[PDB]
Amino acid sequence: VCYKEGTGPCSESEEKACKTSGSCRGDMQFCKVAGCEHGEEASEAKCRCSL
Amino acid sequence: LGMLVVKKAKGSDMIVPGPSYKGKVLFERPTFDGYVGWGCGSGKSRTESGE
Repeated sequence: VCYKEGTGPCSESEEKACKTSGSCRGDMQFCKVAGCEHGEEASEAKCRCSL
Repeated sequence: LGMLVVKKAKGSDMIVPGPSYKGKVLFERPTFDGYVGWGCGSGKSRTESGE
């Protein structure tokens, strides 16, 4: 699941990116293999994907 | 008192899902190496266990 938590869910351009991108953070089982590059988003964080 | 000093948190360092992170700004976590402290902004209320 991927959700922007503002104006609802992520975009298709976003969720397709967030299986290739390196800025939208997330919980575990999503960083060991899918690679959360954990961009240090102090303000206006990208949309988080969890289980 | 100058005995030990707490340090910031790196992205590779992860939270422990134990407590209920509601209304927080500073929690401790002793580690193998040293002592780690985490902060948020003023007005940035901490109402979830997430970072």
